[PDB]
Amino acid sequence: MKMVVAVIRPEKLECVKKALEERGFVGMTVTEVKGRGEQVDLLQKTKVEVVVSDDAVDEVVEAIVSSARTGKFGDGRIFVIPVEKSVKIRTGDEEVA
Amino acid sequence: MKMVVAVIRPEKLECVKKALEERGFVGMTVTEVKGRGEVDLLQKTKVEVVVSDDAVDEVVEAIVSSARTGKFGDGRIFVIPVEKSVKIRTGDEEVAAAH
Amino acid sequence: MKMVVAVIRPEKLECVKKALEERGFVGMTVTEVKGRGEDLLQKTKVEVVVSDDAVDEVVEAIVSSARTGKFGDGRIFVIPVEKSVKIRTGDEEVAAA
Ligand SMILES: Nc1ncnc2c1ncn2[C@@H]1O[C@H](COP(=O)(O)OP(=O)(O)OP(=O)(O)O)[C@@H](O)[C@H]1O
Ligand SMILES: Nc1ncnc2c1ncn2[C@@H]1O[C@H](COP(=O)(O)OP(=O)(O)OP(=O)(O)O)[C@@H](O)[C@H]1O
Ligand SMILES: Nc1ncnc2c1ncn2[C@@H]1O[C@H](COP(=O)(O)OP(=O)(O)OP(=O)(O)O)[C@@H](O)[C@H]1O
Repeated sequence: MKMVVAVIRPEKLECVKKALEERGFVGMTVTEVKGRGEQVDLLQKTKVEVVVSDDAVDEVVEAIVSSARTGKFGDGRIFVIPVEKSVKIRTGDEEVA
Repeated sequence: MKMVVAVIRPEKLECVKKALEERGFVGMTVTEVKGRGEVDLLQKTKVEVVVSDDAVDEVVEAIVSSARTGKFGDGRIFVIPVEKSVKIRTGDEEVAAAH
Repeated sequence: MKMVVAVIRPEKLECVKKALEERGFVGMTVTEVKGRGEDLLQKTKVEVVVSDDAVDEVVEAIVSSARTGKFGDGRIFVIPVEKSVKIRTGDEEVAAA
């Protein structure tokens, strides 16, 4: 399992949500953040976290890249982090790699 | 070490906080988030606790029991590896086994 | 690649920002959080994704600029990052082998 962490322009949230939903990726956690790159320096950004299985990573990344890009500086970054265990609170069932 | 990341109902924060504290897990970082899985995005609470490998199951069980309602939307817990843990005050760094 | 996650006192943000910028680490994501250690108080989360060899330099920069010597100075967590993608170009940064 992997956690796909994307930091995008706030106005692109709806595009990213739809591009994900269309491909069958309905689960997500969204956080309001601030940041800067090689560009008051800290500007408003949006963080989208999606936990998926290993094989779905490239599809999720391609969905975010296509829906979040503008071609201008400040489009954002996607970070892929390993997830060793995923637990459903309701049932107590644990998904392990 | 591992980072236990739990996304819970905002009203369950006090239960989770109290449950973790009882078991000796006092250190935690809390973030106000939004999410979906099944208005669109709904208000949720993210609780992050960095613990040693052997304490993971106990931390997960503490969160599961205190955050549960039996209804859909109870939340998820994600376990992430932590390679280095640094205490700012002393500069002391905690590193995982082997090498 | 690694993600350096620092949880600091909110008043130390400008120090940390400057200390990282001086060393060439301009890219960062900041989140307003709450927490406790050894009663949930306002804290600042700073995330910086860097290459493996730059980790120690980044950690030392944060430690020196964020410390006060008093309890509540915070923690730095180092998390592995398998892939880093630039949304604008679609270019992927991975560790060779
Ligand atoms: N190394 C990094 N670590 C953590 N967050 C980062 C990093 N680099 C960028 N970010 C985050 O992604 C957001 C967008 O950064 P972005 O790199 O796209 O800006 P940039 O200066 O215009 O460069 P470019 O589009 O050419 O890569 C930042 O505001 C910040 O929140
Ligand atoms: N795959 C995922 N990646 C990231 N965050 C997720 C994912 N799945 C769920 N979440 C987060 O967890 C919260 C709860 O998700 P969900 O709607 O599936 O309810 P649940 O309690 O996890 O599961 P269930 O519907 O089976 O009871 C969401 O609002 C979202 O913040
Ligand atoms: N184990 C942990 N897991 C997650 N976040 C933590 C953890 N420990 C501390 N934090 C975060 O770092 C912040 C600062 O904690 P800190 O450790 O500096 O306080 P303290 O424990 O009272 O003092 P000290 O570490 O010097 O004994 C907390 O408010 C919380 O947001």
